[PDB]
Amino acid sequence: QTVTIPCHHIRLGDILILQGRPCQVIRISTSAATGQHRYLGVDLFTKQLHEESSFVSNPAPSVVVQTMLGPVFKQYRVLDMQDGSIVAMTETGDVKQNLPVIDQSSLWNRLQKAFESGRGSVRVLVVSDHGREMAVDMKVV
Amino acid sequence: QTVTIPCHHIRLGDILILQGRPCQVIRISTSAATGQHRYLGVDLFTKQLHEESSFVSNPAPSVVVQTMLGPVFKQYRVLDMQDGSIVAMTETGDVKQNLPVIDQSSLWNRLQKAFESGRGSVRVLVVSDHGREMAVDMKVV
Repeated sequence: QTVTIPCHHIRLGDILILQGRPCQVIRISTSAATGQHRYLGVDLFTKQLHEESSFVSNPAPSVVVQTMLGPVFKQYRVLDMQDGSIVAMTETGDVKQNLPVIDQSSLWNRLQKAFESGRGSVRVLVVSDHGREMAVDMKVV
Repeated sequence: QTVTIPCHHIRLGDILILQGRPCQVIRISTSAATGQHRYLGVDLFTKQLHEESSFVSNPAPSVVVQTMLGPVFKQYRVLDMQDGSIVAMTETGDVKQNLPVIDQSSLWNRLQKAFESGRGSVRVLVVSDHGREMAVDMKVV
């Protein structure tokens, strides 16, 4: 699923959906012709570049808002860490045996450190792309 | 009105509604007991300090989201600049004769510069607090 995000709350490094793909934003610019913002990002799965311009709405008199979509992150428990992948479990107990972890900002190493010190407290934040799931960040609850 | 904003899109300097008041955020911290985020901000009207903790929702299995509220900014045309206040007009033609401009980050000076160079293109972004309106930023359309 997705969440609508106002453009004045989007910064470099944020994750957005661009051309239907989850991407990390690496450049923000503004269209001289239309006033729309343009986002250039890196596909989290394929590492290809995508760009998309913002959506401009007028939901009421004197209200103009520009938005983009962001992904709804899922939060899974970590049961085991095997070989660059993890065994994760959903809140309802559904077991996911070989969930991949993104190579971005040393997440594997951070996750390992927090797991060996407090297993039951670690969570991974997961994005989905048309079936495929990947852990892209972590939390301690 | 208000907009729901995910906490991972809130940074220092953003405007949020805290204790029912529009405030500029000056400190973000995390509660050790609950995992909620706490926002300390400055009331745009009274300049008093307010704090509020985030709202934690679970709208679906394995989805946990923390949000805060932000204001819905209105966009008015600028017709005249008089003495620290402006004559503004809404999109429907409603005239506002003495709209105040916030003393923050030299907005008065920036607004003046853009007005004298391209009057018809300048807009002010306006927040409301229980009837009272104030211009808190500007745009060139």
